[PDB]
Amino acid sequence: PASRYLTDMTLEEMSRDWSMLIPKQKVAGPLCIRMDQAIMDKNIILKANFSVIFDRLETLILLRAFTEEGAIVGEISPLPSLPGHTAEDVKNAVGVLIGGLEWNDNTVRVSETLQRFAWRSS
Amino acid sequence: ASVPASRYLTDMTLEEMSRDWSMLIPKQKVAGPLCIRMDQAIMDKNIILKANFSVIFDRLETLILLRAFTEEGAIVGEISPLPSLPGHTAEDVKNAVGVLIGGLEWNDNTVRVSETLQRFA
Repeated sequence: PASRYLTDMTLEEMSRDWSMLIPKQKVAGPLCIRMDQAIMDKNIILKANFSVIFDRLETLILLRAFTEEGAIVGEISPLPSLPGHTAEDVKNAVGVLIGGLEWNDNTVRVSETLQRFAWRSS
Repeated sequence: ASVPASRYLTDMTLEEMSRDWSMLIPKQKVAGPLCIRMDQAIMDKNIILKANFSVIFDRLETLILLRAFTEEGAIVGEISPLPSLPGHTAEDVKNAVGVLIGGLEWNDNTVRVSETLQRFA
């Protein structure tokens, strides 16, 4: 099947409202990165929702960052203009958020489903 | 013939080492034996990391002070051993520097490492 939607998150998790106590935000190419500076010493799970064409990444719809208690503390997503992006853009945006969260000695686990596609080649 | 097994590498001047600097908006971390700091206000600049450090044979042994400088000569960042001085490794420094670079890059600063730090890191 040549188009699949890979959904780390639930519906409720995709659309939930969240807020940063101490906002940090950055534009990496065609992607916006967000993280709450207030958060420290937490293990953090990256959950991604994205699409895939044949066996390669198509689009990242949304990635959110979760504490082990289910609280959202960060997010990556496409710029409101919704432009095209590469796996490399993504690899890069994920790296930059890992660095950001790691400042307050949080541990970050990437989405294994996304990384399986984003760290691919030809 | 050859150069000592111990050398002292000085990318900075005495005035450069002892100068105080202000972080407009502080961003500090401790990585074990190392303090990392930088000014969060700083944006879109070109920045060079410079270092005063010891070498044994061909590898950084002990860091004395690393600073981050704007093209104008303003210090915008710093990696310094904590003052009880409980020992760090060449590797502990490579790592700290990655953390300063990434933190600085957040605000679209462009960062270079000195050629010295490049040889002996």
